[PDB]
Amino acid sequence: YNIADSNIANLGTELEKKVKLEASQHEDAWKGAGKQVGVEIWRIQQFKVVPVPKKHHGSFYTGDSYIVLSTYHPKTNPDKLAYDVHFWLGAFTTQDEAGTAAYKTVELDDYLGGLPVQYREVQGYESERFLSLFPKGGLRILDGGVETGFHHVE
Amino acid sequence: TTALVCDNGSGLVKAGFAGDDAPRAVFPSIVGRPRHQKDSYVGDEAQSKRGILTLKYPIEHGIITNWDDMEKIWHHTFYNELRVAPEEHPTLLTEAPLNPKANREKMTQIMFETFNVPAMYVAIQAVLSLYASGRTTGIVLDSGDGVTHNVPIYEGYALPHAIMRLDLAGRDLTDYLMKILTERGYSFVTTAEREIVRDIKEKLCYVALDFENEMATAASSSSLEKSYELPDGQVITIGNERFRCPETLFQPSFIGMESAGIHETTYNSIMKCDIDIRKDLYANNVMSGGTTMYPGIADRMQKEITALAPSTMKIKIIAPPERKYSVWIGGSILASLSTFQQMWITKQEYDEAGPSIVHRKCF
Ligand SMILES: Nc1ncnc2c1ncn2[C@@H]1O[C@H](COP(=O)(O)OP(=O)(O)O)[C@@H](O)[C@H]1O
Ligand SMILES: [Ca+2]
Ligand SMILES: [Ca+2]
Ligand SMILES: [Mg+2]
Repeated sequence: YNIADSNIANLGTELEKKVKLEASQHEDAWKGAGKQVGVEIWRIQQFKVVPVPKKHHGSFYTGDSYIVLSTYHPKTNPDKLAYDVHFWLGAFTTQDEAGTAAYKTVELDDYLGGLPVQYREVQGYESERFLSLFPKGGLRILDGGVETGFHHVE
Repeated sequence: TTALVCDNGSGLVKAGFAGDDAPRAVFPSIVGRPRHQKDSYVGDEAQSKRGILTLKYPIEHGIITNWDDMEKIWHHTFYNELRVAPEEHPTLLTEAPLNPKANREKMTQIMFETFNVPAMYVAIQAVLSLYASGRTTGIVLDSGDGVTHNVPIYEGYALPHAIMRLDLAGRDLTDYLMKILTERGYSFVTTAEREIVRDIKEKLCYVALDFENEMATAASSSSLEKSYELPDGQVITIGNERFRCPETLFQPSFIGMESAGIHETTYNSIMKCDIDIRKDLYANNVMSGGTTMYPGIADRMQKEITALAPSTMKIKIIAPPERKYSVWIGGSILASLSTFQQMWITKQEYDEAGPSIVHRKCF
């Protein structure tokens, strides 16, 4: 059409990035994230981003959705940090959980200045990078999961 | 505080509450007035009384063209359907991409100045559908009653240079079915008859995998024919109209448009994106909206995109069963997130900035 006359005239702009960066400041889960090399994991629980304790990292409920931030030193500089952000979608996760995990992955990306590379990891379709995150035998799928945040309209 | 999510389709209002898994109110986006020239009726009641009314849609091709009647639609949604006080509810609205800027400016003005909402946001429909599918990267084909749009999205950001739009969707297909049914000697002309034909289309139409083969099948025997009982009790029969009607999506020249069909436009949108992301778009074509509900459409899209794309390209069409509601559902999810709501326009911000603020907050 004529993009400039339209409701998408400001897509792709610095302004769009600025507004979304500000929104990402209002999620407590990101405070302190990505500050050292390692893996940080959160689970979506009724729309909220909830930390997974380190002792459970690598075990994932098949009924749930998760965000996994892998912080590492890039080849270009052994003293600075780069990021892969994976969102893991269990085979039985509900639509609210997967949609929140996707949205909040983008938000964590925003919070980290756009630097993370995003990976969608459906159970049974996990990328080679995702498989490499956990020590031998470390990736374990657990039965069940937390209840959906949706109210079911009858 | 519960947000309201209202997806104002060209054809149907889908409205309800953030955090619900489906819209609680779904009804025709129509105002009816006496066909012989309270004094008006809205929604389901207009439909129920269409024997005596002329029906008008305030939204045409995704754009509000009758603001007074659109206000009646919104008033009906809040007060008669959902039975809420709009001044108590932050409200999420939706729009097709590539609409003129003034459309959302006036949406914003009416929501704050007439309905006194405490906060609001206007989202692009295809973006909501992608999140409803659990993705941050993919290309959405959204087709309702007014607009067919293609939006490629990478890592959560829509790529504006590659967005496509066709003002050809369900209402044009209904009108075409009305036209071609005259070949059988049927006469569907009035606004009430348009609604009958819309129902015929929804119940009996399908997309042929190979259009020319299907035309030959239809002439060889009656195997593809179906019957349909009109509201007056007359039973009609339709044959190749079942698949000629939606063929128009692939061949817009059926209605005299020179446009590329929906397969070619999807391909063209992908081809406007950086080469290194195209494989991810081809593997993540997500369909949303009622006009994507024809039986056979996903298989036809798969076939046509395969013929256009490089011979080794992995192509996948994702066609969620609830895709008549995917936009609404994505809105329900995002409006349940406090950080998404942090971006919404507040009443105070509107009072100080006016309608222009919508372009600085809603992306
Ligand atoms: N099963 C179906 N087959 C074909 N078209 C359909 C079907 N169901 C709904 N539609 C069409 O989809 C449109 C309504 O879908 P919807 O996504 O709510 O549109 P909008 O958002 O524009 O109101 C109408 O044109 C309707 O006739
Ligand atoms: Ca769950
Ligand atoms: Ca990024
Ligand atoms: Mg729609």
